[PDB]
Amino acid sequence: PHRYRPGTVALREIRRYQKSTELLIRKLPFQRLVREIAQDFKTDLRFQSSAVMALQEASEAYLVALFEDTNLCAIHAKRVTIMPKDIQLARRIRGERA
Amino acid sequence: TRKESYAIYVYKVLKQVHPDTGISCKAMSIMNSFVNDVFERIAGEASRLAHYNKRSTITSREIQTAVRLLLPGELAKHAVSEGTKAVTKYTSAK
Amino acid sequence: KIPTRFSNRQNKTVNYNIDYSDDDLLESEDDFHGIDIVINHRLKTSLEEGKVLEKTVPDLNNCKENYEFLIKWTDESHLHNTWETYESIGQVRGLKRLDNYCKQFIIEDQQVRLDPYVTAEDIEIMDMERERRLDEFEEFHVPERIIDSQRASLEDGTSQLQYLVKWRRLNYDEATWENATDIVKLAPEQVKHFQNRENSKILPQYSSNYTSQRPRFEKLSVQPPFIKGGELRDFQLTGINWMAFLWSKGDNGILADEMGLGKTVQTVAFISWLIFARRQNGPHIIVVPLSTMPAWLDTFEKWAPDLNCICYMGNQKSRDTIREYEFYTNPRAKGKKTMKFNVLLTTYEYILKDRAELGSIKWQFMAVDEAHRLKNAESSLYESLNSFKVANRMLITGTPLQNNIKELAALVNFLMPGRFTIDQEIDFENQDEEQEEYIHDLHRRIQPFILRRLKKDVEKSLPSKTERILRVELSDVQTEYYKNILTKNYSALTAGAKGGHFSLLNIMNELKKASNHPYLFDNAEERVLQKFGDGKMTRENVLRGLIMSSGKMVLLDQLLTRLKKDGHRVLIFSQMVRMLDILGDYLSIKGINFQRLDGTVPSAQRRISIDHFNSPDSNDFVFLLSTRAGGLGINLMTADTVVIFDSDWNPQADLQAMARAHRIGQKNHVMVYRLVSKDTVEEEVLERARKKMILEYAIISLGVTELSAILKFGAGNMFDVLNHAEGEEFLKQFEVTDYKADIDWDDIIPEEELKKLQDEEQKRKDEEY
Amino acid sequence: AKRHRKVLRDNIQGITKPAIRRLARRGGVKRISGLIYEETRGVLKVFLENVIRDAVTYTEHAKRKTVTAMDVVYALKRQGRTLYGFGG
Repeated sequence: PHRYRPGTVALREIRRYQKSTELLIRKLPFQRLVREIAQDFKTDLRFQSSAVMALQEASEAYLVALFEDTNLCAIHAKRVTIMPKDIQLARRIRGERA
Repeated sequence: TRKESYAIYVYKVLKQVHPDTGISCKAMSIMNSFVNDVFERIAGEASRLAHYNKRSTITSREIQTAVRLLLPGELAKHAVSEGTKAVTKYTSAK
Repeated sequence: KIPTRFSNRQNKTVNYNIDYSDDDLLESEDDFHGIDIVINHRLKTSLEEGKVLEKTVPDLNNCKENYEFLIKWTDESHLHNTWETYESIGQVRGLKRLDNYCKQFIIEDQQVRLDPYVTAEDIEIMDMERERRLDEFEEFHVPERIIDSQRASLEDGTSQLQYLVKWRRLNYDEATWENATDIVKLAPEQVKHFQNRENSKILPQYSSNYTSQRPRFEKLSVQPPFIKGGELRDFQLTGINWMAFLWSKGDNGILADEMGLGKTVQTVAFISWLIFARRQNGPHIIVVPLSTMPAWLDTFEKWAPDLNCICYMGNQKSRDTIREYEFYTNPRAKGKKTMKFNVLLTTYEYILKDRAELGSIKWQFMAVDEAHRLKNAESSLYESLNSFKVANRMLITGTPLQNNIKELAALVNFLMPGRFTIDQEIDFENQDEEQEEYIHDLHRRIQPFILRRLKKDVEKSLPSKTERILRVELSDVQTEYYKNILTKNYSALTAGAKGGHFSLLNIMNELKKASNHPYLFDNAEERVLQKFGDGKMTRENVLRGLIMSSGKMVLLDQLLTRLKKDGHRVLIFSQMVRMLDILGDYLSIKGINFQRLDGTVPSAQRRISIDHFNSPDSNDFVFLLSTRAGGLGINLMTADTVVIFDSDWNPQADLQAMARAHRIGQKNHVMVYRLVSKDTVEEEVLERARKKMILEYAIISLGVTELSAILKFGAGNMFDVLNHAEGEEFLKQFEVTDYKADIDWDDIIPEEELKKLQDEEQKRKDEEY
Repeated sequence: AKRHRKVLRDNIQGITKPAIRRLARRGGVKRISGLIYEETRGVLKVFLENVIRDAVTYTEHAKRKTVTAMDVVYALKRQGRTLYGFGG
């Protein structure tokens, strides 16, 4: 049985997804999440498709930058695995948390 | 409906710098957004500069100072050049 | 040419090539026989030791040496399936497939065999679907078509003849190279069909070159000899003569016969007449729905066995196999490739998926079944099929007009692009002579291009079908929900709901939901339970709350009790599957053997439920249906009564809904009851449905093969009662029959039903579970 | 009990674990702990409520019921997260 060591597939996915440009979250679950979040502010909200796409592109941009700073936090703590405390430290230093 | 944009001017600047290169519609939307954003930034900084100096007019000095404030480093230094001779050429004509 | 502008900024050069190679990452990277399908198991591995130790449960290690499994291996032909054992395998690929098979199949098998809480219905349905799985797997042994033959050299076996074999219910991706000896010893009819197809006398390259020089067609009163089939009827021969006369004039057409008349038989006989008599044996394309696909394949295999009819479904590899092994007589060449097949069957999905691989084929004939799907000119199927280079097209449908004249305009633009034009609609408020002249012009314009045969003009044994419109009042909950929606009351519509998320987008859909049942809205059952049944919900007041909540289904309860006293079976059609869930729960607490059908049910369970309903020993009484599911391929021969709970916007869906029980040869009078709510938003839905029926009786029914009277009937407004017994005939089934229930709280749930429910609740409380 | 609620509340679970893994792969993350996904769902939800609340405010000022893309661009620019490619 052919197997790969743990990590080279991860490097292959890092090289693959840093070359690509499409969105990594599916359209309908993100649209459902947007509509659920929006119905807590105003009832009976319609949505343009480009509004959902702009919200999506902003969301993947924010999460990719957050994961970059999370990886920097994990590397600074002499680790290769990211932890929730790395996300908390990144948001704390960035100023979003506190 | 006549919707104004910076499409033809960005296209002819592109034909100046790359005569055999095309461009997509999303890239033109991004270029239009860039030009509008930089115009808004420079005009707002020039408006603030005129307000702080108790001046009621925006001149090329205010735009030059706003370009020096906003554009980082050498990008300012050429652009301050690139504006100035254009103004000089305008002074040679009107 | 050269750039006229340059940058004076002395920034460093940047390589922008984001392309990468994983050849440096090959240090941990790389630098066909195994278990595929387990089919059947037997309780004796090698020999039967005895009948002892039949109790308890066996584990995985006990089942390792006690059972032998029927294995189809990887890249095999379903004929080398072997009865293997765990120690007889060793370690091959796909062993955990057999592990999952053996493990969980033996777990629920011994679980249902050792459970005392097992009814007879559950064991007979699981045994019947097990038998269906068994003979479905056994059907893969039978070959269906031989594609290609070759001479191959084995291990010192000199030269051997090897056949490409396709099996019965499988596709072209799994087509196998097999020995010739067992193929000719199993089914030599397919083999001799293959040699008949090899040196066939009919090819697309031998077709005629009729360029506006087609001969005149003489009428035939006898069945042609090249169409053997079974027996061809008189109206089928009339349709054959009509299509032949339309082809002789170089004109396209629509076969608008009713469903059940055998339009497939008519078009296979027309294809055989075009191939044999007129020598037009070129490439023909037939586009059919996927659900009706075997009903065309067996018709081709029976009525025209000498035709080279080929099939087009599957994944990319199956379609590649069909494209490169069977389309071309000489696929090894590089220039012009002649066609090897005669008729190609496909569906709409592979028309849109393979536009490029099918548009560059000089087709001679197109036959599109279920042409109402082509009713929209802007749908992608319309531009996909309109771009095909086909000389002659034909549309097979049951409903030519569905909603407006624009659908027929799209159909005649697909048929004749430019000769027919329609620029005006039909207004019932005009009532002028110019509109009647336009109607008569449309009557005389498409008269020879439409052939429609009714179910009453032929096969004079059909019982009549009567549709009764029943208008019933609303409950207090329905009335307060209707006034809350119509006079929007978000604070009042929230009330006791904890979430408070009421969506009033699509007002009319919420009005229809309120007219159907108040329990469709969220947090609505709790108010009724705490206001009338005091919140105890103890197995008896919930059914009474279901009864009093909706004003529609008290009449449905009376109808189901009345038809339970009689010997009839009832279908209930609905537009929403949540309302079907409401009726399913109502029958679950009520305790009636019911079956359900909607879009969420897969086709295997659809076949299971249809065979369970249509059995002569069926204990099912009521069958719930979603209206727009399944197409025309569903048979409800045992059904007698049809209840339309919710009307449809397109009434052709309602006609095909009530035509499920009103099929050809029905032995009982079909009775249709339509449940309509009084003074609600469904009244204009019925008005639009009656207007579409008026338009259908005007244009379509009077131009098959007093206009002012039906125009004034359509211009007007339509706005011993449940007995199962019964120009001017078209005016019937349009009156509104008002029903007065006046049922209060204590009239429902009588003494016998409440006593049975209390006894069942006491038995459930005593036995816990 | 075939009947249930029509509305769905677990749409934060629609942002699946492979989607968050793909986002971390684009961010350059090699190894991901099992508690990352809940934290990522939380921070995505907080970001989405902020942007959606500002966009709904921009919509309600214009006396509209639909949320256009231009309102989303306004809401993102007001938070210092300017987005190019949707007008403006």
